[PDB]
Amino acid sequence: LMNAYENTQASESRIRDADMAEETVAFTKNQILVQSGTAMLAQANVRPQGVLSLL
Amino acid sequence: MIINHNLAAINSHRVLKFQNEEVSKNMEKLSSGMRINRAGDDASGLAVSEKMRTQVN
Amino acid sequence: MIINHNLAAINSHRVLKFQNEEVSKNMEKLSSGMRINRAGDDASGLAVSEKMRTQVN
Repeated sequence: LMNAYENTQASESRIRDADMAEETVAFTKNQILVQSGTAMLAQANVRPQGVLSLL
Repeated sequence: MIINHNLAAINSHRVLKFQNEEVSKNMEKLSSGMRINRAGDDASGLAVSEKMRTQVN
Repeated sequence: MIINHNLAAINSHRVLKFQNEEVSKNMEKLSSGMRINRAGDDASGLAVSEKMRTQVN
């Protein structure tokens, strides 16, 4: 019974648990993505103001 | 030039927030550490995990 | 000189509008962060992209 329990617990965990390494890799990729996106948006914010030159 | 709207900025916002909910669920999922936290991720996996939890108890 | 039509103004406005068009076209693919988001840019590349994405999933 104890061997059965350890095997089934391992299988359930690896089914239910997630791998932290891929989690943090994806988190870093997404964090850099959103930072680039918001800097992008801030840069794009001023683009329409260029036409104010010939007011 | 057309100044009443900035559609490009709106689309950038759209992709930004669309990534925002994904990064939010990612953050909660590694905070819990579980790849399944609420239904919709994998209901079959959730049911199997519950069955195995009952089994181990 | 003829004042009823400013040809130079027309040319400047035309080149200006095209320039802003590709500025928006480049800025949107910055926004997605991806080389192609809208069709027409590379249909073959797009199709290979979905093929590879399905394969990796």
